[PDB]
Amino acid sequence: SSKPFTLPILTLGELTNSRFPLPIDVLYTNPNESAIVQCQNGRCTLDGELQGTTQLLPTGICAFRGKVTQQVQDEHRGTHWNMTVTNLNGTPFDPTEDVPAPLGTPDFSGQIYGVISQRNTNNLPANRAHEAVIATYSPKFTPKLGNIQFSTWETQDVSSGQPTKFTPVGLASVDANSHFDQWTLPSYSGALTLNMNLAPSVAPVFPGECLLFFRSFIPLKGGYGNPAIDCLMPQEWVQHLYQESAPSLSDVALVRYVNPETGRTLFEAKLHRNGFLTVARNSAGPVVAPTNGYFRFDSWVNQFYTLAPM
Amino acid sequence: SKPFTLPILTLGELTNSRFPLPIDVLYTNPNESAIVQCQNGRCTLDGELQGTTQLLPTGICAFRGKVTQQVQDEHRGTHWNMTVTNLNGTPFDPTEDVPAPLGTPDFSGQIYGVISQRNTNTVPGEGNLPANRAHEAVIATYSPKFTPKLGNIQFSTWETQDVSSGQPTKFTPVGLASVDANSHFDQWTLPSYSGALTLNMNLAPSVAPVFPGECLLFFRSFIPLKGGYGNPAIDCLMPQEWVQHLYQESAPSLSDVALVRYVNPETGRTLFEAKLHRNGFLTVARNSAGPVVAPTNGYFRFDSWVNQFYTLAPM
Ligand SMILES: CC(=O)N[C@@H]1[C@@H](O[C@@H]2O[C@@H](C)[C@@H](O)[C@@H](O)[C@@H]2O)[C@H](O[C@@H]2O[C@H](CO)[C@H](O)[C@H](O)[C@H]2O[C@@H]2O[C@@H](C)[C@@H](O)[C@@H](O)[C@@H]2O)[C@@H](CO)O[C@H]1O
Repeated sequence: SSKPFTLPILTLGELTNSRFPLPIDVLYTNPNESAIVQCQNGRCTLDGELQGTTQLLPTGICAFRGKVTQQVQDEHRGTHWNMTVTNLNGTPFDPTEDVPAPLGTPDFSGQIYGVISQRNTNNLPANRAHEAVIATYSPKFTPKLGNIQFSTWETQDVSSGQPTKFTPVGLASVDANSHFDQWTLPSYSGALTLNMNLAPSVAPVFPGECLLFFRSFIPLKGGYGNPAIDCLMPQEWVQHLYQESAPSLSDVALVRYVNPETGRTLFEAKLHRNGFLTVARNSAGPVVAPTNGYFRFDSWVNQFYTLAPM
Repeated sequence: SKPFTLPILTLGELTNSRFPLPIDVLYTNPNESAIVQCQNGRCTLDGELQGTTQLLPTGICAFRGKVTQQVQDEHRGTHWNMTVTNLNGTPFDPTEDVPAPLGTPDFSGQIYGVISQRNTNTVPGEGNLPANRAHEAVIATYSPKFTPKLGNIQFSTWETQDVSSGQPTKFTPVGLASVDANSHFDQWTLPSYSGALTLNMNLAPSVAPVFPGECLLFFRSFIPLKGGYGNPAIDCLMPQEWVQHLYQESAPSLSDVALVRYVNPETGRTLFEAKLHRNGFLTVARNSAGPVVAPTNGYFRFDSWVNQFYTLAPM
């Protein structure tokens, strides 16, 4: 009688990343990854429980809302601005809630590039927008405490006490001094303080298995690089699972990547209860798969199930 | 027949299908004089995408292509021509029965965003990696150089030189550059997709109330501005999550009009009712313009199929 588990019917070209507002470009593996994988956006259990900083809006991923309170010039170039942040729905962020940070807060170390825009509260309001960068590794990045900093090239035209939106676009840099690491969590309350209420880390537990990611290439403001952001599940999956809230019948679901044309299965994967995929693959890099393919739920299995090798 | 359904999403869990914005408020404007015929956020109740509608929230008002060259334009700023492909990177075939590449903007205005590039060619000394650049950009969709159905559009930058010819280019929309009279913002005026003096084709049809006392109901989002005075909004017929849901489900439509109730989960009560029409739009019995003041925690629930003779309870 339990509601059957399902995934949406969506090709890679119909999916978007749950960790940054980007389309999914390729499926991807990296077996030799030395880092602990514990991202906080795109986290949802198979029975529909959102975790980490995950919320449902594609427009909310790596977004901030708040007001500017302080202008501090950089030593050499640019200007820093303190921003008090609210929840994305505009209500005050309550730091006593059991979340790591306001929902949508970025979940990686780096310099995030985007646009800060403002519409004044006070017969038509005045507006302004400028390019902006948020350094999530900065000691001033303390979203769990209700405050962050962003920097601009613009030196003066940011207003205080006025509603402010950050729309993310890409990364500002991937140079050594910009500290881009997609698997390093920001310190949500500042450097000396432990992050709290985190979605759990994910890993394969069967020899020969590795994580399977939905990879998107992220725009760069300048420099050399081909940076990517890998998510455990696309945003449409998070949205689907939340809607469905189907009971999980074991800790591991078997899914098949199918070509609808031929009806052929290209490979199978384990979809784990906590909301991530593993496959039996001994290499790194993109999965080369037809454009019409998608994952279909097959059955519930267990941690001891042996995946057909890719 | 598979039962028709809507997703269970509060207003605060929905996004606009015509620009990448959250839904802020439900909205009516009974005395609107324009024909309402937007092309994004168009989907029948049985799951048929229409106009330039596609499924990705990242694809709405996005472009992908390659800059060809810097071009002269009499208007202020530095101007660049870019060819445009489909969003998936394949060549746009002007013989397909669509008005323009899916995701193309469906309104007249100066769309503000960011152009970014990642070069095709890589440098061995740079670890075999490509050079990149990004800058703010504006696309005037009313320009005679806005010809997405012909595979080319033009954008302007404040930046004067640092845009590279022949390199992969992405436009990420952010808001509008201006809503002054001279910036020709009109959310119900379609661009001329093939340029000045040409007829648009393959359009999703116009929408309108039929029953006396009814008006369209919109999902409204406020859109950021680069500068100037204004509080511009973009109104969609259905949010992007509804397009995505109807597409997935493709439930047969059992009449031309479905009855839906806007419900408060906490109270459990119906705040108002609306008609959800087969072509994918809502009407209500309301004789005022402005926001519908209700909890963002409320949502639409499918009640039953009705017909063109059914009278809505007044809001
Ligand atoms: C500092 C930062 O946040 N990112 C920098 C890049 O500098 C930023 O992006 C540039 C495109 C400019 O807008 C710059 O003002 C901005 O701070 C930096 O790019 C170079 O920046 C210098 C000036 O500092 C020049 O503008 C230079 O042209 C930029 O080079 C870019 O990348 C090249 C590889 C080429 O693709 C050029 O066409 C680009 O303009 C990069 C490289 O030093 O480093 C980031 O950290």
